[PDB]
Amino acid sequence: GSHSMRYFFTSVSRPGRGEPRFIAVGYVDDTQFVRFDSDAASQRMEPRAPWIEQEGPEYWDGETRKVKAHSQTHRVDLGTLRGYYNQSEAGSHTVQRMYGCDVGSDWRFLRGYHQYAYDGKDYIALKEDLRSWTAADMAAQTTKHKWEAAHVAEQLRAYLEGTCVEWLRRYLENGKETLQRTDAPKTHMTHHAVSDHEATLRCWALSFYPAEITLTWQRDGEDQTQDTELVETRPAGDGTFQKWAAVVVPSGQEQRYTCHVQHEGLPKPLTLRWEP
Amino acid sequence: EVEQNSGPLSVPEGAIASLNCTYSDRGSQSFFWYRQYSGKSPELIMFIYSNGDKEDGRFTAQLNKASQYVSLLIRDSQPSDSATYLCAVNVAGKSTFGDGTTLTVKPNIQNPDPAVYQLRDSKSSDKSVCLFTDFDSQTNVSQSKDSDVYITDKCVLDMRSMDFKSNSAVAWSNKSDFACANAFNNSIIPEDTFFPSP
Amino acid sequence: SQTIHQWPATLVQPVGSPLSLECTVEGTSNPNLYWYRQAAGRGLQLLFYSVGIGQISSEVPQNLSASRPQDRQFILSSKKLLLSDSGFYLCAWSETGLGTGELFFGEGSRLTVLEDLKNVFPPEVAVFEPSEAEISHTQKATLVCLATGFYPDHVELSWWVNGKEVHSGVCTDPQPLKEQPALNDSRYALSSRLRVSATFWQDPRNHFRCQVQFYGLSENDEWTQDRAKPVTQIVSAEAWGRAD
Amino acid sequence: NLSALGIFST
Amino acid sequence: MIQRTPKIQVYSRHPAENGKSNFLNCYVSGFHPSDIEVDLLKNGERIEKVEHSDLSFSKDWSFYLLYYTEFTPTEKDEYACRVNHVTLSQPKIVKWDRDM
Repeated sequence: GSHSMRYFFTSVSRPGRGEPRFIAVGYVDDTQFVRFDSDAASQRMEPRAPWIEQEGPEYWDGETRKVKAHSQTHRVDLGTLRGYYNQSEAGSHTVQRMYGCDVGSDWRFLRGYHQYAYDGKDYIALKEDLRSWTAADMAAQTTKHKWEAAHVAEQLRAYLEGTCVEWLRRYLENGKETLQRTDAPKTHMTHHAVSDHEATLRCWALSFYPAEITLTWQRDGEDQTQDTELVETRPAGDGTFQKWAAVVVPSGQEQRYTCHVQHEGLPKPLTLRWEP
Repeated sequence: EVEQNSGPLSVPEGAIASLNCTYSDRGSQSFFWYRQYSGKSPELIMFIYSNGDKEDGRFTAQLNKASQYVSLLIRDSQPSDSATYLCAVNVAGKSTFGDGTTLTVKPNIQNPDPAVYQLRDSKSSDKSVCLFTDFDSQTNVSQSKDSDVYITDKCVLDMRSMDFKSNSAVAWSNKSDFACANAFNNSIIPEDTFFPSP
Repeated sequence: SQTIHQWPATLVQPVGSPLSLECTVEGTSNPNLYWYRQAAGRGLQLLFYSVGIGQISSEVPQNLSASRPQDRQFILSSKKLLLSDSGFYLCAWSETGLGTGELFFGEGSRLTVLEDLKNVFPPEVAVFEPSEAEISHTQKATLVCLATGFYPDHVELSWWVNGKEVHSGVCTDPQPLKEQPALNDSRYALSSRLRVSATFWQDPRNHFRCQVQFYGLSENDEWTQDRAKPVTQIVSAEAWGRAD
Repeated sequence: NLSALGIFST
Repeated sequence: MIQRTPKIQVYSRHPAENGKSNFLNCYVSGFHPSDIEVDLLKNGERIEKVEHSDLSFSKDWSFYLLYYTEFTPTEKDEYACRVNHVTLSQPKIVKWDRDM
């Protein structure tokens, strides 16, 4: 399996209510492992998974120190940007940063990414080159010359090919119990009369990690069912994920359609068809 | 933690000075050499963050993150490179410093002329001091062992105009029996004029 | 530098005095700011780290405090100095964020804390005229200066020719020596040499002066001793050209 | 491990 | 500026069984800005102790958030999540439904 470490950062200005709300979260794959919240009484970076709790004081001190310096950058930028866009001091705006590193089955570096957003739109994105910047509008171009001048891309590259993939691997080891598990879908199926002419079959996949998965139907033909009601995969909130796909079928051909679940946790792709 | 050797690390004028700095924290993400002349504040000479070499004039750093050191080589060392060299490592937004590496670049006296002279005080003829000058950078000077006698370590002039650099050392003492003849005794002395005019 | 100033530069103060050091910074906005100390060796210990105005972080517990009233004004203070607080206090700033991590330093504040100010003495200062031998053998002339009997161990020696500061042909000792290498509270000594061509020392309308800036007590310090008060002061000796 | 590099004003 | 209407999904952690403790999840995704009023209801009647995931977001920068409380279900009790956001003309109330 490919793996990924991702840091997500959210700063919301709220003038007259004091300093901007700042929420940092760390993920490895689909497992959140740290968080910061400027509004919690801690003012520390804090664990959100068992395997990171085993790191010592210098790690928490450091992640706390770094995370606060990210939140301070964002404080300045809510100001600078409000300026660049000629917006008033009243009214609340959002800055979002995301960055991390992919690795493949070899745990070797694969890609790196670092993007910024103002008010839910792309502001500045590092390209896959880990060197070139894409800039949305005349304003992002100003940030672009600033960052090119100071070789921000070089610095991030260092982190992104260096520290990022190293500590990703260090987490994948320490947390082998959590992170390199593969919980297979527990799967049932449901029936529902819609008409005298039409039924509904639902393919349930519940209690699977990681969250990547494929639910697809067919019958009498390898070519799937073109059109299918499938829901966005959703966190069960215990650590696993859930998802169904469902299709509408003739009263006649109930037990003729079949559902095809694919998942790293499945030695071979599962296959199911209706039975009372 | 960041470790660098205390000098004094002595290197001849024109040679390469090799300074080293180890560190233990796998959290480390950037690396710095500062130069601090005595009495003064450190000024940055090098920052590096990718494994490799980085060269600025006569300075080259080598970062190795696997072997966990960062080097500084000063090729073509001047005596004005004499300074304390501070290594610093960014762990988690905190620059931690080693206790520094002292570097003396011993100058190269092309036309040495060892001599011990007697200078008199302009205000009183009586009060008297011995200057031992014009020796070359292989000669060393030792602290006195006559309790009442005060000797300085060697000290590099530089008359940029005349094109001439002079090593000098000074002894003096508040007793009659003190002469220049045997003051820089207790040190290993070449073949110096002890002018018999005084 | 010009991006970062810092005062006062040098301080002699008895155990239990209060301390105020100020650091201005100009030409950047929203810097990180740092209080470093250098003592008992070279090598900087981080005392205070400040990610923004009013936000301070203490990195080791201590009888010192700091505050950042403005974006570009940082203060370090004590209500009561201990001996241990002796040191070279350095202010530094760093670009908003986690950039490269480059620290730009102020010119530092040197703090010596003493148990007993009765020990403090300014330097006695003599210049010694070149030897007639040196002049005939070398066609050259080495003036020597001798700052003796001073405590604590910090002065700055300078050479002045015809009332302008020469840097060329100077060597000063880069550390003073102990007059009584035995004691703790011994007084100290320091030499400098100025060398000139024999026919510049011989020009009788040439003025040679040795200046020694000493750092001692301030005007509002207690003093019980019979002798005048060893304050911050400049001590000089001098000599004129001699064509004989 | 958070980046200690390349986190810079806009 | 983009603002984005939240999507909502109401479901249990483990497949519903009456008189058996469980967790009721209301999962809001695809919204901007982050300010969002989310409440869990019992019979129409607000639950008091409701916790939420830490705030995170997708590639499109749209926020997601999972509100949950510990609950035991039963065939008479009609559970619902009510969500309000500046993008909504007025609160969307979505009803929980086993097999959905």
